[PDB]
Amino acid sequence: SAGSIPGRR
Amino acid sequence: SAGSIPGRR
Amino acid sequence: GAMGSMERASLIQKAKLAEQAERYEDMAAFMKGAVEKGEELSCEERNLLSVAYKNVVGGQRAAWRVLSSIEQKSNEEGSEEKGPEVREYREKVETELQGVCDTVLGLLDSHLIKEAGDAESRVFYLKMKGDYYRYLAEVATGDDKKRIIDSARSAYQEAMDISKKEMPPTNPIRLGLALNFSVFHYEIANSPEEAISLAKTTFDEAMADLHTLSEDSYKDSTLIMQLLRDNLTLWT
Amino acid sequence: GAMGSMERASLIQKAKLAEQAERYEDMAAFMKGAVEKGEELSCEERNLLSVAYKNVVGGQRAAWRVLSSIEQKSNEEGSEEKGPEVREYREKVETELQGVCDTVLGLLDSHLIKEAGDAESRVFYLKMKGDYYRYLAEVATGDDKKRIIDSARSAYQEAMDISKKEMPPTNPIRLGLALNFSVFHYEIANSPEEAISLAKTTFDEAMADLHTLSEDSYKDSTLIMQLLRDNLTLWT
Ligand SMILES: COC[C@H]1CC[C@@H]2/C1=C\[C@@]1(C)CCC(C(C)C)=C1[C@@H](O[C@H]1O[C@H](CO)[C@@H](O)[C@H](O)[C@H]1O)[C@H](O)[C@@H]2C
Ligand SMILES: COC[C@H]1CC[C@@H]2/C1=C\[C@@]1(C)CCC(C(C)C)=C1[C@@H](O[C@H]1O[C@H](CO)[C@@H](O)[C@H](O)[C@H]1O)[C@H](O)[C@@H]2C
Ligand SMILES: [Cl-]
Ligand SMILES: [Cl-]
Repeated sequence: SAGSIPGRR
Repeated sequence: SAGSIPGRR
Repeated sequence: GAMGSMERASLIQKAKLAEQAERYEDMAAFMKGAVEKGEELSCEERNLLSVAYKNVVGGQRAAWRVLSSIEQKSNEEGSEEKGPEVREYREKVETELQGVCDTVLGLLDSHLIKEAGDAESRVFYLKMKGDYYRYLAEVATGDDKKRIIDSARSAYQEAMDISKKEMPPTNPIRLGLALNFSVFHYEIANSPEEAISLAKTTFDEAMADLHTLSEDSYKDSTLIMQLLRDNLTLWT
Repeated sequence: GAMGSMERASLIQKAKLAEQAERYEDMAAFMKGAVEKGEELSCEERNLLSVAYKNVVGGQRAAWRVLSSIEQKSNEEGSEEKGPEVREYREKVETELQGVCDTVLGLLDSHLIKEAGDAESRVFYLKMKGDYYRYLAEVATGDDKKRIIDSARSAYQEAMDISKKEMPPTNPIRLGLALNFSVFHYEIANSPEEAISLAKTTFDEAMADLHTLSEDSYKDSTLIMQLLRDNLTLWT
């Protein structure tokens, strides 16, 4: 739901 | 290059 | 095999879950287990088998093409020597791809094709045999490349002969076989004119049979017809 | 391990090829081999380690969420009994995901964290430790869920303390740590107000430090700042 880093490519 | 069937999803 | 203890119906159920989850290696392993139960596959089950392995080999083929392009560039004039690693890793991916193709061909030979009597099953499996020999041919470079190509051609040709006798020109299996055999001609067999002729004739004969179809069948057939048209536009 | 016979430099080279080929399981295996050589990792190498495992676990997490949603629906009133298969397959994917998280945590504990003295390495690894305990927490339901959550919180907190003392507010590692710790608060720890406060303070303190940066550093920091803003917009 929320954005995290790294993300999926 | 050319299209075949099935393809990748 | 590792799926030997799982019920056939449970393997099919899990193959469907794996598809929803985009877990194509699992999907393929479940479908391999289902085939190895020894019973014929239904139309839906054949489709699951095809989708699962196409997604697996598709990732391998895409990776192989990336690595082969890097390897080709490394062998150009002025390119700095970087050691054996690109070749090694291309070979690793290649060997894995070949193993998947061999697995599919093995399921077809033991014993899906020999038990397939209806045109819809037999053409489907012979097309698959052509496709996976075609993927082997894409990476072949040794004394057996010609035999691999001829194995792909032979499977496609038997499928073509049956499909023309037993299926209408709009049948989606017949259309997809023709599409892929045409790609074989263009990309593998160095026969672009045959590829173009096959795609054109297939498209035109399907066009002329659309009037016989329901709305849903029409949508199914015209989808594949558009792929034929796309290739013709690319090739001419 | 299976990479024990391959040179460190060759493992790094192949990890880069695997990334280009979108072969993330291979990439992760090469990077695990590189870590197991026992030397510290450079900044670029840490980034490769992070990207490889994030892509692997990301596929597993997405699959787990699909399967868990199907399983939850199956347990609703009026849903037909379909047997143990959905639970079994969710458990299979879960166990695989846990194995990847345990592998990452094992590399961090043996011995990346203990040898990491510079803030850029130590914060990076402690953030990773928080992240992979967070992924374990997402699937946990037993007597150890609270301890898993506290392990994620403890790793993130140590990373936060170091980052605030040793890094500028625009440092991308500091920003990404804050972003992910805020997601932990919102999604894992049932602390949306803490999540929002952390994201806001982080964003504002970074804004105030952008004037010190080059154009390239500015682009790097503002990218992550936008992710903070996106979460704030979602959460408020
Ligand atoms: C051995 O070579 C198999 C291919 C020959 C043509 C094509 C082949 C493969 C697949 C299974 C995947 C792509 C498509 C459709 C979307 C073109 C199908 C199938 O389509 C069936 O299965 C797919 C997937 O479940 C569904 O989306 C369709 O609704 C269904 O009709 C279609 O009827 C024939 C079997
Ligand atoms: C342990 O948590 C690691 C994350 C903390 C924040 C972020 C983290 C992970 C990665 C490696 C992947 C996403 C990004 C960028 C694109 C946001 C980076 C990295 O960015 C570096 O590496 C990526 C990938 O090679 C490059 O695209 C960037 O140009 C490079 O600066 C950036 O400096 C910090 C390290
Ligand atoms: Cl290799
Ligand atoms: Cl299972």
